[PDB]
Amino acid sequence: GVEIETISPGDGRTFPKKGQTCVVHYTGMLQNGKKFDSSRDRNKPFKFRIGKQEVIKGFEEGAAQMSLGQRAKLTCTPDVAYGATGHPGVIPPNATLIFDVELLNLE
Amino acid sequence: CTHARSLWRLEPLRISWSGSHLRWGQPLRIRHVTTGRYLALTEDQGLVVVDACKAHTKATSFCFRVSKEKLEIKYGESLCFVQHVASGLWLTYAAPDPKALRLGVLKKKAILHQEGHMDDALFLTRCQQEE
Amino acid sequence: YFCDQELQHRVESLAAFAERYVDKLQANQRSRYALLMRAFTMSAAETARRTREFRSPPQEQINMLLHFKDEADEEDCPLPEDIRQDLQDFHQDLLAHCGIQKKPQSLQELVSHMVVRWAQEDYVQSPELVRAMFSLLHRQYDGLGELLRALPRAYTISPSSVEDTMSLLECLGQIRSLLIVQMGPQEENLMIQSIGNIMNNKVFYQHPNLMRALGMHETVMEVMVNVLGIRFPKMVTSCCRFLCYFCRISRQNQRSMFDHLSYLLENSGIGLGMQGSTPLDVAAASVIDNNELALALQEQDLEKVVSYLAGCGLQSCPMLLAKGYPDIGWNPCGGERYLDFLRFAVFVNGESVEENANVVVRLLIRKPECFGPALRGEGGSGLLAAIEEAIRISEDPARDGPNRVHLGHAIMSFYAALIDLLGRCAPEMHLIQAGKGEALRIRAILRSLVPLDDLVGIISLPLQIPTLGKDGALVQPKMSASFVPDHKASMVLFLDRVYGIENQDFLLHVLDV
Amino acid sequence: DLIGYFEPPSEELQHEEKQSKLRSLRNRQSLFQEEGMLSLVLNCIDRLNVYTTAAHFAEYAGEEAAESWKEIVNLLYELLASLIRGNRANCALFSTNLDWVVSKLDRLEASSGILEVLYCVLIESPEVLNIIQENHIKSIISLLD
Amino acid sequence: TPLYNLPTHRACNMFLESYKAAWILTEDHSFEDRMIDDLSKAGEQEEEEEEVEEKKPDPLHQLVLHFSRTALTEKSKLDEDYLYMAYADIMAKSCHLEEGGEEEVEVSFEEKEMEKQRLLYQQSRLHTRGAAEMVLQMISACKGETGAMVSSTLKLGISILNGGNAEVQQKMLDYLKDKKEVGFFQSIQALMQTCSVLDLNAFERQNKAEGLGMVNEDGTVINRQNGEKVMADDEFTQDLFRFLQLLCEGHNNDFQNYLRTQTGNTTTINIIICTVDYLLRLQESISDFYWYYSGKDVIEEQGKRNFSKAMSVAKQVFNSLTEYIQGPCT
Amino acid sequence: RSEGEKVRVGDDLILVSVSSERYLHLSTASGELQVDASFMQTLWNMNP
Amino acid sequence: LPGPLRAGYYDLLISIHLESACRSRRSMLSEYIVPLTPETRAITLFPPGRKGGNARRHGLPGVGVTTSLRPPHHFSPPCFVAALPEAPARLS
Repeated sequence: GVEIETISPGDGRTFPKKGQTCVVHYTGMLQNGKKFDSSRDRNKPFKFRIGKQEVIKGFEEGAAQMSLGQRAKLTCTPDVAYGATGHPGVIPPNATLIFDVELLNLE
Repeated sequence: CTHARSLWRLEPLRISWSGSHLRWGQPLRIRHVTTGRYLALTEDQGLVVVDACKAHTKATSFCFRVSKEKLEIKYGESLCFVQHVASGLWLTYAAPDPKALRLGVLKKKAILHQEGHMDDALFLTRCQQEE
Repeated sequence: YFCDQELQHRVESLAAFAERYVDKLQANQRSRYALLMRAFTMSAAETARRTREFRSPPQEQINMLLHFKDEADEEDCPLPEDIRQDLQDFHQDLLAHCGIQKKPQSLQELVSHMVVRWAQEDYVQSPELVRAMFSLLHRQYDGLGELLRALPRAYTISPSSVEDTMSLLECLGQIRSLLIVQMGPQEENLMIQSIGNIMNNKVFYQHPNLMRALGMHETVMEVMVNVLGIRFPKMVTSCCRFLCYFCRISRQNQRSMFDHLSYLLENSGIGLGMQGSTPLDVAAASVIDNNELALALQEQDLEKVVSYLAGCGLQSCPMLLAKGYPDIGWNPCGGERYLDFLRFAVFVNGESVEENANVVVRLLIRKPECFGPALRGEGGSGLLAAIEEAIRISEDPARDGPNRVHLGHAIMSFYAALIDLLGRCAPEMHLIQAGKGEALRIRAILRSLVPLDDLVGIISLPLQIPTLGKDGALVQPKMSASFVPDHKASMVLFLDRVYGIENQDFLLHVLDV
Repeated sequence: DLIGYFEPPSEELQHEEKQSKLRSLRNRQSLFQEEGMLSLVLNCIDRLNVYTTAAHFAEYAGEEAAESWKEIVNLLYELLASLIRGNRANCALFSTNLDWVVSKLDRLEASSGILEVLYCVLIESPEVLNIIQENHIKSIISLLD
Repeated sequence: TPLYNLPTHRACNMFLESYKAAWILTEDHSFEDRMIDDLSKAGEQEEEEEEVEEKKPDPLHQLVLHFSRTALTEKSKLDEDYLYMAYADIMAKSCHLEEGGEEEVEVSFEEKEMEKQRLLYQQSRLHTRGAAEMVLQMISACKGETGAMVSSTLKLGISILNGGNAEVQQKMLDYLKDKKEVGFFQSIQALMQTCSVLDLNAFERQNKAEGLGMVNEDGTVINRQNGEKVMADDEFTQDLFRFLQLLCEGHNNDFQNYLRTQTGNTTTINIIICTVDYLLRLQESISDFYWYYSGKDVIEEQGKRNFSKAMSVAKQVFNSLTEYIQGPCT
Repeated sequence: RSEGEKVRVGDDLILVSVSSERYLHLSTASGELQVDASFMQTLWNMNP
Repeated sequence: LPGPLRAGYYDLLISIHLESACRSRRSMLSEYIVPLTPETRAITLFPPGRKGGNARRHGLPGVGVTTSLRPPHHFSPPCFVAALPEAPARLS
């Protein structure tokens, strides 16, 4: 599954549901603290929708579990991650992903 | 024709003064430059290249004749026939082989025949000092 | 980059003025035609004008209208003075823009002075830089020549067909993007998809001139050369289908594709010809139904295809015994394609080309092994014996079977194709009545090749009529295994072409059996 | 003497003379290759590759003969590199010998020589590139590792 | 049939082709002499510095040196190069101004002398920078294969050698004897062996095709024709013998002996015997044409054109043969 | 030898019938050596 | 930054962000196909002087209006969190 740990508190009542649009500024990294993802470098929040499985299941569960305006850390075990067939040249075929996400501008 | 397998060294049978120009009917030896063997005629597989130990004047001696008649050389376009010394044998093609034809080979084995053919005449072409 | 931009601006301005001028030209031609039709009092002069200026191909008409460049020849152009003056003004403007007639006020002068100054200042040691400056300088001095060379690639289209055109362009780009990448499965699949998308576009067949200008046939031929120089048969089949369709689009496409005939025929083989569309089919499409292309055929290609026919007639085809079929000693199905190509080349528009027929028959008689075990001096099997042997081979499965390919039907098909080829190589009747020595010699050779007795006997052979047999289930002769009437049709065409009908008694005898 | 015989022309010479010397070197390399000299060098290398170290070779040929073992191996590899350098045919002859040069990459003696030989083969023959497999790439990465 | 009923885009394309064929192509602009003059000027390199002995190559000198370097580059075969064609044509036109002249009126002797000096100076503008060696290198690199670049090289060589210039002949002879290569004469022999003659079968096929006259997507006229299939590349085969005859111009026994035998080389080619063989083949073709046309009462226009082409080629070959023996070369 | 070259004595030749376009072949199939015009070729010597 | 590193980073950016589209557009630039549009017929070979009385003066290159058809570039934003799935080739 996905383990969630808060970093900065959020609104606390406006939780996202299916069919909405959520923008997130996140920073992905390997288990050994090897950064590979960061939306701040591109200076553009990442937009996605819950219910079309565009993103991995662990990311959807972590985003839906936490509320608006909350900064939290998500740990994604490999079976909800890419698993054995990981990204060639980016992700090893067996690793858990650590994300530092912050929800904002829920729609 | 460009490889080093077709290089032959001529050594006159005279003890010295080998640098003088060749003469018709003069006995001599032909050596393979790359392998070091000497052309010779033997009773067991005809004409072959043998080692220097087995190279004798009786078998390794050949002469250049103007024509097939029994009884100096321009370097190019001389048509000098080759006759083994102390024999009436001449170098010629082993008659066309159907098996060779089957393999369309160019290895026209060389045989020493008492009459040979009319194409037994051949030219000599010197290679560069680099080769 | 800036020079290329200047050239593009020049060509775009030329196209815009072309549209503007052609509108006025069409209006003026309509007005003159209306005057000619309404006022025809000078009937002789009206007829002469209508024959010369009108009732002519549009290209000839527009060439006649634009023949006023010199005042001496301007009398033959009925264009008004204002229109001619407008065209002269545009031509002068184009010449001034091209540079045809100190601070380098213009880009061309700046580039030329820069190149000359760089050359004078130091002895340049970089070959690439030297080539760059000299090429640029040559473009500066020869701008008009650059425009002349760039004109053939220029094209104009209607605003209603842009969308699909863009799509076509995109597909073409993908194909080009696949040239620099080594061939592989994914690249093969993308190439197939792009070729199919090119197929389905309407612009491909609406504007064959545009496709010829873009040179897509050269690109696909390059790709086929790369893949052939076997692995990836599907791509070769797709390329052959594309070339055949491109040839079928228009006659100029056939002429353009006829140039690569030597390579297409040289690369045509049994292994390449086994599966799908083949380069031999491309050659046949490039040579079919075109009389001048047939006349332009060289004898070396006929010699090569005759050599292929002899080669496949000498030895058996490897895949036949690879599957497990019993060895026969020659390749009938392989030679069928060569016979079809030969008869396509010889016979055009329902008539026989005497030059090609004479060359083909000369090569055939020069190599008797092309005729197979039958019609062979050493063999002497005979037509009836060969066909009966093939029939009895197909009757039993011990030798017919190893099915996809049946040799028993292959024998009859190959012999029928050979007989048809010899039949359509016969000279015309008018040449026969003319008493031409070559025609009589060819007819005598054809009569010497096969006799009449074999023809009548083989025509007399019956068929396998489909009987009812079991109730409710039709016992039909399964095709591609038995004797079909196609052989009879081709060889009665032979009989009519060569022997004809001698008299009433012969006609009645032939009709009887 | 053979290594000095196959030396490439200097880059500071004029274009025409450099091309002539390159042609002379190419035909000399072809003449030496066609007579089996490359196979003879490969046979000598294979004979000398049985012993892992100089001491192991001394256990069979003595210390005096084993003193120059490493130098002889280095000279053989340098001669092979000189023979195959700049010749497309000689490099293409290594299509079946790709494993032969790959398997000796990790050997401590003449590692630079075998690496240079592999570099010369790869930069000239498209065939060896077409026959490159995953294990060869893994070995090349293990070289860095 | 009416033009006003055609679609706008098709009419625009037709007008574009007609304007390109009738106006742009016929327009003539002369820039070769001006470009060559601009490139030949050294600028102020000699003014800014004169201590250097060789100074620096002229821009034209650098250009010809670059072309010579490309020609001398070792390659499997010589490849197409549009820039070399364009620059070779520009140089040839620049040095051909006096030869080409760019109710008979008598020309004064002084006028002839000034014209000859002008031609000599124009040729000196080129052959003093390496053109004479460049054309030899390009011819040798062709490997005896017919193409456009070999035609351009032959045209440039003819333009340089016009009038029997002794300086350029000496330069080419010195280069050939110094290099002692066999590629030049082998390529010349191959190119002479690939020359074409009169073909009767092609003539019959062309006549029959013209008799057909069926249009191929071009309105009513087929719009498909060449010079003639009976004798192609006649200009090239005239240029080859013109170049050969210009090599031996002026009764220079040196070339007259070098062409027969190439001493100092490993192989010798007899160009004179090759010329005789080509003349024999041309004579056989002309005899066959005469035999075919003897029965006909009146020669048609196509036969007259073919006869004129063949006789012009034979005239050029005869002139070259006269040049080989004009001097008392035993 | 090639076309257009004068024929000499003791030179092998190939004879082709103009009317029938067949070589002057020597038939030996039946055990008796005969001459016939057939598609197989046979060399001949025209000795003065 | 050192020179070699500067050149390497510039070339890396060009290769990984602009090489493919530049090559495709360079290939497409050879041909000149033009539609018949009101913008097409508005193109003038010579731009008239704003003040007036001046002609035969070339405009600045690359500043006019072009109507030749060139396919637009296509790019795909990078993202390493989306679910990992014939399939079309990836975009730049």
